[PDB]
Amino acid sequence: VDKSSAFEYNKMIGHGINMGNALEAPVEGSWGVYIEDEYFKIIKERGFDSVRIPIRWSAHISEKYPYEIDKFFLDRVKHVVDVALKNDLVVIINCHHFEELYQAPDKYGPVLVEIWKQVAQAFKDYPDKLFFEIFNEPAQNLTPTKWNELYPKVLGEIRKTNPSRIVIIDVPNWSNYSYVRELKLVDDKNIIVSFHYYEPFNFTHQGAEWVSPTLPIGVKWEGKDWEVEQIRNHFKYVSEWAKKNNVPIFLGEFGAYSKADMESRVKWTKTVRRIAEEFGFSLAYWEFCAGFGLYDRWTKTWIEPLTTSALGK
Repeated sequence: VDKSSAFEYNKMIGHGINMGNALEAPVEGSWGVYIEDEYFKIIKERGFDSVRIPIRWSAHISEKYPYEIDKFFLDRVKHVVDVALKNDLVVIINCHHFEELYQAPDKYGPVLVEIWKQVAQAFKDYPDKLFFEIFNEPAQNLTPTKWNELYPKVLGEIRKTNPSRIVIIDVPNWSNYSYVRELKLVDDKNIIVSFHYYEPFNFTHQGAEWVSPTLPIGVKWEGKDWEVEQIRNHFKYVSEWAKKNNVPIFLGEFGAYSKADMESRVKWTKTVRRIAEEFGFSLAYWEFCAGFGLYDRWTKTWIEPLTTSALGK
């Protein structure tokens, strides 16, 4: 009962949640979310295994080479990781919302490499329950090809100081399930591949004003046979690819915006969770609070049964 290490670490992700709209804002708090230490105790008590923390490193570095991360910001992230590990959560820290990387990856890929050299150096001695995640949702001009070229350079710098730490590699083109086949792997035994799931997009993003054109509301999701089979077909495609490529899969984000009717949200979330479990995917719901949120910060209570849909208990 030799077992693959990466697959075992992926199981440690288990059922997780994203602590979003916070450190990936230009300044934490400017989108209305600020991470309280108590949040991690709350998350763990509810029964989540892990937390995924979006971080806009690129908003907190020197303007010139080698792009030193601002001390105050690195200290903040270290504090937040410390508290989550203190509450016995597995923690995934990423880089997120690097707008210039999406537009000019030839110019800004090297900046990502330098960010990661620093973050890896800073976290090198942290327990193995901290995982790194090179970049959220490659897309736009960071095409599958450019990403396949870039992420191994970043991984190389990470591996200098963190030879075995789990590093999560995102599927390109916004991490949409269907682009899994465009991802080229490397010979590294401590990687996990991640995709994000928001289909039907006109359901999960109805009424979201940041989408162009804003999509009509009133779109239902009813748990009919055909609706469930659409999701199963999608996740089967990822599962067959992952088995062929000998790599574990983390469904790093999934969720339906609050402008969707609640019963639909509850049914969709539960179905996605069950189908991810059926294929052996770990998973993180998007997100703790804000527009897709499970936790009502005002009442200091979980929204139910939506939370149970995401977590399964």
